[PDB]
Amino acid sequence: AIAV
Amino acid sequence: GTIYPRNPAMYSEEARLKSFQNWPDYAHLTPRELASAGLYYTGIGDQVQCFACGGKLKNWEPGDRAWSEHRRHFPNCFFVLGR
Ligand SMILES: [Zn+2]
Repeated sequence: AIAV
Repeated sequence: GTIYPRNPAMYSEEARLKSFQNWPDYAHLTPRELASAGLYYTGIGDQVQCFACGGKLKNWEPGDRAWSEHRRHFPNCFFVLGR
């Protein structure tokens, strides 16, 4: 996942 | 206290679980796993947020686990460190  | 959750209402795991009512059908991780890791649904895409640190995660990939992504991105979160 990626951090926003 | 000396720490404070970004979202006190989402303090409750049951409240986090309810937030996944409209979790999208393509999003492969379960509400159960996500809520257990402190995460609730923001209502946008597959984007979730931690009630404790306030970190936000999106674009989940096959093989991702909720806790390991939470700890990798937000290692200083009190929920991560209290586990
Ligand atoms: Zn967190």
